[PDB]
Amino acid sequence: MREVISIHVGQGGIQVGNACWELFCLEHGIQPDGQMPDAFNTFFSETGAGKHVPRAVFLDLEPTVIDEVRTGTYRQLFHPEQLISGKEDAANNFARGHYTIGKEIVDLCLDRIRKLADNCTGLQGFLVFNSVGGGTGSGLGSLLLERLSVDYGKKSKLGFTIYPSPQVSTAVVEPYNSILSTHSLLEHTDVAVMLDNEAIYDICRRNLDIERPTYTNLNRLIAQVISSLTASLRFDGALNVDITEFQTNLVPYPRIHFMLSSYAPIISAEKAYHEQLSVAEITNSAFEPANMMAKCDPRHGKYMACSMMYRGDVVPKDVNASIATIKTKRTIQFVDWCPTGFKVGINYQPPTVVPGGDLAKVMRAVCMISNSTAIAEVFSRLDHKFDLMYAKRAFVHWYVGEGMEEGEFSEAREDLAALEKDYEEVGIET
Amino acid sequence: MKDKESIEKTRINQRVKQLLHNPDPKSTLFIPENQRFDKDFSVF
Amino acid sequence: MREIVHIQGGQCGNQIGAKFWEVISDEHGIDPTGTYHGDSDLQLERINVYYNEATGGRYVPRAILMDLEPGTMDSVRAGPFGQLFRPDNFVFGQTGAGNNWAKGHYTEGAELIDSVLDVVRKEAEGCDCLQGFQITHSLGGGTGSGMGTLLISKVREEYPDRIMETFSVVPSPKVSDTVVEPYNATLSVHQLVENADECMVIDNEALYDICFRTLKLTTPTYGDLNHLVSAAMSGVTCCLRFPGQLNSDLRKLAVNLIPFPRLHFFMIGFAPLTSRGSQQYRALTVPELTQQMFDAKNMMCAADPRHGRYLTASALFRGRMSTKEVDEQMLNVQNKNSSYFVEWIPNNIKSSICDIPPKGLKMAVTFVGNSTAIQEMFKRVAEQFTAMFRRKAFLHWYTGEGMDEMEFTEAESNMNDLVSEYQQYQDATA
Amino acid sequence: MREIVHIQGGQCGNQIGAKFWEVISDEHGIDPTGTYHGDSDLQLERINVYYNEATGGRYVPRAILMDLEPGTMDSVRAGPFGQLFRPDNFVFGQTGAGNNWAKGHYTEGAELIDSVLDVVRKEAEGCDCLQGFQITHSLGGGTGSGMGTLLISKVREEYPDRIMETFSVVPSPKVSDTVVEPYNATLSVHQLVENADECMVIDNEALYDICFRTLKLTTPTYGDLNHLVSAAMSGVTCCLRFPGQLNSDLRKLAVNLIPFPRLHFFMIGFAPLTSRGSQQYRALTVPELTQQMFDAKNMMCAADPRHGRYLTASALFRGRMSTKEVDEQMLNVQNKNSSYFVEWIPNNIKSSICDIPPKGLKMAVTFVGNSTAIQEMFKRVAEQFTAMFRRKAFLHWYTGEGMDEMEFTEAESNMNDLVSEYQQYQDATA
Ligand SMILES: Nc1nc2c(ncn2[C@@H]2O[C@H](COP(=O)(O)OP(=O)(O)OP(=O)(O)O)[C@@H](O)[C@H]2O)c(=O)[nH]1
Ligand SMILES: Nc1nc2c(ncn2[C@@H]2O[C@H](COP(=O)(O)OP(=O)(O)O)[C@@H](O)[C@H]2O)c(=O)[nH]1
Ligand SMILES: Nc1nc2c(ncn2[C@@H]2O[C@H](COP(=O)(O)OP(=O)(O)O)[C@@H](O)[C@H]2O)c(=O)[nH]1
Ligand SMILES: [Mg+2]
Repeated sequence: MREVISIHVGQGGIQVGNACWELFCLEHGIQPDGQMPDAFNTFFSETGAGKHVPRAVFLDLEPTVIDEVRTGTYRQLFHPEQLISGKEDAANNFARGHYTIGKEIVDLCLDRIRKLADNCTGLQGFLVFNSVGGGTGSGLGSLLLERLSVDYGKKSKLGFTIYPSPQVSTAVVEPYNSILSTHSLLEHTDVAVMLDNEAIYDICRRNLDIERPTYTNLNRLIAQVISSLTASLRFDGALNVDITEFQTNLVPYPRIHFMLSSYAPIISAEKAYHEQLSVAEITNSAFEPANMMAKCDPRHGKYMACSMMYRGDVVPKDVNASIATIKTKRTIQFVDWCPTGFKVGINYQPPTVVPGGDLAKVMRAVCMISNSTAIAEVFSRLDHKFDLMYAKRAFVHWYVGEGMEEGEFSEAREDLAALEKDYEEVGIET
Repeated sequence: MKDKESIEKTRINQRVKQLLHNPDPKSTLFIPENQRFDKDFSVF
Repeated sequence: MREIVHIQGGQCGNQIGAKFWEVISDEHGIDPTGTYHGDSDLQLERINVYYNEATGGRYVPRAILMDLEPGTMDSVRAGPFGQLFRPDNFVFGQTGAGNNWAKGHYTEGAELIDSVLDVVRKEAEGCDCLQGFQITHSLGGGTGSGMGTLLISKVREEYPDRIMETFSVVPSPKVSDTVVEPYNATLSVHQLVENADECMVIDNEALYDICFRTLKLTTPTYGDLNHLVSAAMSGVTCCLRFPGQLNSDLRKLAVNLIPFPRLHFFMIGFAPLTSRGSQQYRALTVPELTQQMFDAKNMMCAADPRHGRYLTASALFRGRMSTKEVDEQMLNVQNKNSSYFVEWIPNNIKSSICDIPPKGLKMAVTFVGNSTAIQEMFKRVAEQFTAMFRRKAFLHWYTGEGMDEMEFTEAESNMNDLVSEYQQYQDATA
Repeated sequence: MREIVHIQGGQCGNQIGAKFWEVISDEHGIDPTGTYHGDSDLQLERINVYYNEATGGRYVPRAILMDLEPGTMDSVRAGPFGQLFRPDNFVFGQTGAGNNWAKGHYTEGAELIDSVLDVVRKEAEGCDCLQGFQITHSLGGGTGSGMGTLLISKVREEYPDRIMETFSVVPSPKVSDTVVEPYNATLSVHQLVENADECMVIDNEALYDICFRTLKLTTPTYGDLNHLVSAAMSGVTCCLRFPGQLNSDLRKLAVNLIPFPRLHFFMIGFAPLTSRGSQQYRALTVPELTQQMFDAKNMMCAADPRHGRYLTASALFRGRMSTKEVDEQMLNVQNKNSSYFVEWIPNNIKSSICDIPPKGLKMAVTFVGNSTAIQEMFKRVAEQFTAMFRRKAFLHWYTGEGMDEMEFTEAESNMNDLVSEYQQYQDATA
């Protein structure tokens, strides 16, 4: 009687949704056709006899990815008319997907959301995935969040956004729409998790020893993180954690809800079994700055609160004996007004392996969600990138001619300045 | 594993409609014609 | 007992009947040769409602077919199940009306109607206990809209206490096939309100919209529209031919759906309707039936039901199901939509349950709701009528056969008065 | 969906199209008889982009061919794949322009253009969702440079929101085949900047240089230059016809490569290009592709790209490859050449990946970069124009058909203003 609905918008969102939906189907024993040859209820729904239907909706204005989905092996799984598709792409223009073509599509998506919500009885909250540096992704994510915040109100929404890397970039105009989308979801999303690609590339290179990774390898790690986060809702555990038990433990103030994640262990089968993978060493590896899932240095800032999930055969006393060691270290310092900052969850189900993938099978794993003061650097560098081109009003004509006003750029800049001032104000000791 | 590059190699390797009266046998909707007449919700 | 006779006129009515009788015969297991080959005992208990008995054990419908030209009845005889109709009931003229209402109501229709009234009187005087008559005709044609409506008055004059049904197709301005449609539509609506006990409007535009959007079939034809209309027609009298938890004849619906004697124009809809490819995805449940039943696009008329407030509503469930669920769902569909239900009449939804579902389906619902949104059709019909009449266009054809403009003025005034007094109750408050 | 129509004018444009359509047909496996004989399923999924469907299962390009003389179209019909073109789309006059811009834009081109605009309107109104138009023509000829540019304005006036492409061959002073080239080049550049959404300059001199130095073939012909131009043309829209990791339609490139609405003159290049004898020596890797892609001699224009600074750049990779390598190589090509990239817009390189390589090649790259080095071409064109105009040489031919010297003065002034304001941003600093 506990449910959650995941929203996938944009090319990156759909490509990570595919990645998480192989993993969930594999973890619950459901074949790609949707047929089994009481834990499924969190992500799926029973049709009365036979197949299961995911509680997910796919959105995009550009039809190529959806058409690829509707012809692959998973054509029989998803309901045919929840893969909403458009005709014309926003083409990396934020104003397009927020004012011009997204408005005519958003009504169908909201109707689908209502039709899925009326089925659930114990709706925990929503999940949303969107790559920020694109037109349709950021614009439609903003519009959907704004509609949901007023249609439903206090229901919790979680956002797994992928911000651009510090120096590596695929587009040339992504700072503009990244800043605008951050403006939009700052006052509209309860949790936002950092996911830039460069850090995960470094993780793959160093640990998985892959020298030529593709997007699928990144999306599989993201899917594993999602599964670790939501395992506690569908498996028995000695110390459970619910989604609604987050803003009471990781969010000191309503404005501050951007945090960065990490995962451990990450190791290949060729050298995994030569070492014992004790809980102490994995919880040490999870706190290593080089294993952050976002390219930010935690040594440059304080910690505010750490929520970290275990799964497997871990014993609570071993967890406490390792939290003490971390509190001992002099290179990791917490904020003054937080004496204890750890929330611990323990689950029994070990992580599942996907055949043909990178990760091996292990009995212990740890996933941490940590809120730290050091996150302000990404905001500062994105702001610096934005200012350089906004000084000469470059690329603005592509946005003014799509219905957006001239002054809309300035207030996003002011909100980022306010956020950066707030992060500095919080981190000073009393 | 003794200095394997096979994993690197594998990546290289990859390089007037009548549907109302005729719902599919698979579907939930289809009630057999022969059984069309049990009229009791109670016993069932 | 309590049986009804079938009378149809015009080409459109004949084509509707040619599928209605096929549907009825398939429901009762009657072969196109008139021989029973059914499986269940209940298939024969109440066969006297629509079929007569003759020597040799075969069954013959008590239908009367009339038209001013012989082509349509000479064509329907060669179709499937065309041999069931008694050759004696075929009455036709040698001239036709040419879509001229005056010719089919004053000059030609007056002389011929004596022969068809003779067989109508023969059929009604003989039957065990009369329940009433049901009429299928089109308002877009001359001979139909003239002779049928004059026959309505002639029947009403002789059987004032029996009930009278009319399934009327009104010409929509979107799909127009005749230029003189407004004249004979407006003239017919004038006479139809004075004599018909019940009227059910059906539009070709709404049928095309339904076929294109819900069934999603590529090439609609008149056979599909006729099949939908036939299923809707059969759904109304199902509980009069089969046992059920709450039997409800036509007179009981007449009592509960008509508040005032001049407000008897309903719009209907049938559920469930699903595409061939999605018939396996869906699960048939009472919530699924009731959510599609009140859907605006599911109505058999282009009138938008959320542009007005329902005076009353009716539902005729089919199949074996629990009554508690039906009642609670009816209450829920009325609590969540209180703005679209008139407030000075509480509990304005009628429900009925029949234990015999349609052949091939486990559950089905027929919806008959009296709403104030029907005013829009008369508004546009009168708008076209007054746009064409102000120049006296095509008026000489009508005035050359004894008709005058005074009967046009009276018809327009009465139709406008009906439009006004139908919406008078929409703004009424307690 | 999101398809485009092809329009070509003049002899040079017709010869370019005669190879572009051959390349497209060979890519999609269409025989010269219009019958599909391909191998892969993906070859037919998005064939509606360029080809229409007719009875009998054959395919016909949606191309429109126009010229002021019938010889070139009477010759292209007898060539290979010449039967695909619909005979109705052939429109021609009986007089010709004689390389006189005035005749092809004021006197003769004005009367004929109604017929070609009729078929253009027929083609655009019909198609599912329009993406835009692409235009191939030469600036060195009269009828082409006149009628094509006037048609550009006529199309823009009727479809202001669609996108417009132009592949324009400008007359180089090295290989000159017409003495009156500067006049109709300068007159055409004036109109082309006001209406074309994108423009891509191509020079015969650069094509000869490439053929002589990189391919090292002894005797270049127009067939080789046409083949190179056709490969470059096909490379731009590849991801719009095939799936990929990051799809990017033409509008997305328009957003990311044009900073200001008047700076839309790009120069392109195709990689890899290797000689027949060295095609076995080389190994196709991403570094090998990217080192040849930014090579100065590889540009399709004689303009030297290390004489200026890139405002932005784009790359469209083809084939299956890792994205991490592409991003790191793009970063490396931008860190080692920081002097040639403008500093007030960071991360000014766009990348895209398509999983379907060209037939016969495993990897390919199309490069589209907006650079300030293009000023040199307009400088020399204007230099020749002002050297010839000061004596009023050959001016009477133009002035005898209603044109005056004032339109020459305005064109020269606007072209010089464009030259100045294009380099204005080269010296701009943050
Ligand atoms: N982690 C990850 N990021 C991706 C992936 N695909 C695209 N991105 C990121 O998404 C950004 C651009 O947005 P996209 O998702 O590609 O495109 P979009 O969101 O659909 O927006 P449009 O361009 O209008 O279609 C790029 O900067 C990429 O970094 C992916 O598969 N995995
Ligand atoms: N549903 C349905 N409607 C029809 C059919 N044939 C004609 N119509 C409708 O009937 C209208 C014309 O009526 P008409 O044939 O002139 O009636 P008549 O004058 O009595 O013969 C058209 O607008 C059609 O929409 C049919 O086979 N099925
Ligand atoms: N690439 C290519 N260029 C050509 C070809 N034929 C002519 N040209 C170029 O076109 C220019 C002459 O253009 P012209 O034929 O007068 O154009 P028109 O006036 O529209 O017919 C010359 O400078 C040539 O360089 C060809 O087959 N291929
Ligand atoms: Mg996209």
